[PDB]
Amino acid sequence: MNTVPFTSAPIEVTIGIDQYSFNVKENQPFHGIKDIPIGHVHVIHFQHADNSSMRYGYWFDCRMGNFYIQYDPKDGLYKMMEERDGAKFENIVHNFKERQMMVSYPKIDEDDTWYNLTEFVQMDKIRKIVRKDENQFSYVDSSMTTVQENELSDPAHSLNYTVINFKSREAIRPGHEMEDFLDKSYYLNTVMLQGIFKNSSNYFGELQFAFLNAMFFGNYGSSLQWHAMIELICSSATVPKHMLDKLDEILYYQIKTLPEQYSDILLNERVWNICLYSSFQKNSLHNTEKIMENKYPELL
Amino acid sequence: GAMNSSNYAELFNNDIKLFVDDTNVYRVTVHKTFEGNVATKAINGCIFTLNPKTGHLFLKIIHTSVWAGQKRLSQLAKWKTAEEVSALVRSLPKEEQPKQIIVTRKAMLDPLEVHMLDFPNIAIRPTELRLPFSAAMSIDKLSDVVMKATEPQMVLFNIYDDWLDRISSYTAFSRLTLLLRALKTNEESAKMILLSDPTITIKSYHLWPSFTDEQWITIESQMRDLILTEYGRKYNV
Ligand SMILES: CC[C@H](N)C(=O)N(C)Cc1ccccc1F
Ligand SMILES: CC[C@H](N)C(=O)N(C)Cc1ccccc1F
Ligand SMILES: CC[C@H](N)C(=O)N(C)Cc1ccccc1F
Repeated sequence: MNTVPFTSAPIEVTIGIDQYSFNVKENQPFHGIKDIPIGHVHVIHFQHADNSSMRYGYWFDCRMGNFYIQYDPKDGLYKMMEERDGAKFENIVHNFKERQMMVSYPKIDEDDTWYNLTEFVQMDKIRKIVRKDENQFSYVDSSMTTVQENELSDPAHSLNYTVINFKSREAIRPGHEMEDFLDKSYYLNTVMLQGIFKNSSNYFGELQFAFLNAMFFGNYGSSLQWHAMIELICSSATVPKHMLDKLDEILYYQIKTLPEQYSDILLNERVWNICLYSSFQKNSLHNTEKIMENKYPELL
Repeated sequence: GAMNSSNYAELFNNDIKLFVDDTNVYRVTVHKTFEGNVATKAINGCIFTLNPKTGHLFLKIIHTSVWAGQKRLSQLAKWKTAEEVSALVRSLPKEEQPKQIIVTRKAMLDPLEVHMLDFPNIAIRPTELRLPFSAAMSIDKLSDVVMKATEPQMVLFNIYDDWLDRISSYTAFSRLTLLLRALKTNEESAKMILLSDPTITIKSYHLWPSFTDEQWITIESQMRDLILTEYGRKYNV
C-alpha cells in the first residue's frame, strides 16, 4: 500500500482521490493520503473552496516513483512533485503515519469499482495523451482542450486523444461511401483497432480515461471523446464478441458511478438513444441498457 | 448556412452554384398482387441538377435497372443521387465546378457531404425554400426523355429557353418557379393555360412556348390566379 503525502494544506480545498472526495479546512493539520492500492493508476484532484472554477488533478501510479503534493503560493495550486531521495521520502511518510496526519483511502473490500473503471487504463498511454515527458505523472484540468477541438489553442497543454470523425476520408473508403457511413466496421476494425490502437485493450483504455476526465474535471472535450468511441462501436455491424461483452461491463460501471446530478451535462441524449435503441448493437448492451433505464429513464 | 428568403439574391451572383432535387429519382407505382398483397413497380426517374443563374440543367436519367436486387431503395436513392452529383462535378473542368451545392431536401446533406469529401471547398447547403422542382416531370419534353430511356443517360436542357436574352436570371428563376408551382398545384389547368392558343408554338429546341413579353405577363397572371384558385378550392376561402 502506497502513500501520496502533502507538505501542508494552506488553502481550503476539496480533495478527490479516485471516486472519493473529502474537505480540508484552511491550515488544517493535513499531510495527505495513505493505503493507496497498488496495481492501478490513480487520480488525485482538487477544487478550491474560494474558486470552484478549475477542477484540476494528477494521474499517477505509485509503482513509478515517490510522489507528493505541495501548495505553490505563486501559481496558486497544489502541485505534484517527485521525491528522488527514497530514504528521505520513506522517513517523511513514516513520521506522518506515526502522527496519524494522513487520511485513509476508504476502500471497502468487496468493492471493485475503481478496478472496473480503470481495467484497461495504463499510465504509459495516459502520458501519450497528456504530453509532459519530464514528469512521471500527468496534469489534467477542466479547461484543457483536445487536439480535435483545436482543429475546429496552445498545443503543449492539449489532450491528444485519437481523432474520430465519421465524415472524413479516414472513415470513408472511396467507392464505399454509403457502406462505410452506415456501417462503420471498416473504420472501427481496420483503421482504428488494427491500424492506430493495435488492440481493443488500448481502445478501451482511452475510452475509460476520457470518461474519467469528463466525470472528475467536467472536461467537455473528454466527454465528446468518450461518446465518439462508444458510438463508433455501436455503429459497427461487425464487432468481436469479446469486445461487445466487455463494452457492456465498462459502460455499466461508468453509468453506475456517474453522479446522478451531473447526468444532464455528461450524457449525450442522441448518442445514448441511438446506441441503445437504433444501432447495430442495440441488443448487445443488456447490463448497460438495464442500469440506464432504471437510473436515467428521463434522458431516454 | 441554410438558403432562405433573406439571402435569395445570392442565387444570381457570379459564384457558380447548383440546386440538386432528388424527388424524382426513385419513382414507383403501388399495385395489388394476385394473392392480394401490395407491391411496388419502379419506373425511370431523374436527378434535377440546375444552375439557377444560367438555366443549365444536368438531367441524369435513373433507369429502373439500377434498383435491381437492391434493398432499402428510398435510402439507396439518396446515396445514388450523391454519387451521380459527385461524378458530374468531377467531370466538369475546374473553372466550371460549383462553389456551392444547395439540396432541396435535408436528407441529401449527409450523403452528398460524404461523396464530396474530395472537394472540401465546395459548400453543401440546405434551403428553407419549398421549391417546386418535383413538378419537372410535368414538363412534357423532360418526362418523355425519362420514360423512353433504356439505359442510364445524362441529358442537357436550358430550362429558361432563350429567356435570358430579354430578362435577368432573377426574373427567369421567378418565372420558372411560378410555372412549376402551378404545374404542381393543378397540372391540367396549368397545361391548359400554356397551350390554349394554338398559334403559340414550342420551338423544337425549347421546353416552353415562344411567348412575347406581353404574352408572358398574361400567362404569368393566369398562373398566379390558378395557384390562388386552387388554394381556395383546397382551403375553402
Ligand atoms: C464525502 C465522503 C467520502 N466519500 C467518504 O466516504 N469519507 C471516508 C470521507 C473521506 C474520504 C477519503 C479520505 C478521508 C475521508 F474522511
Ligand atoms: C481531511 C478530511 C477532514 N476535514 C479531516 O479533518 N479528517 C477526516 C481528519 C483527519 C484524518 C486523518 C488525517 C488528518 C486529518 F485531518
Ligand atoms: C442547344 C442548346 C444546348 N442544349 C445548351 O443550351 N447547352 C448544352 C448549354 C448547357 C450546358 C450544360 C448543361 C445544360 C446546358 F443547357
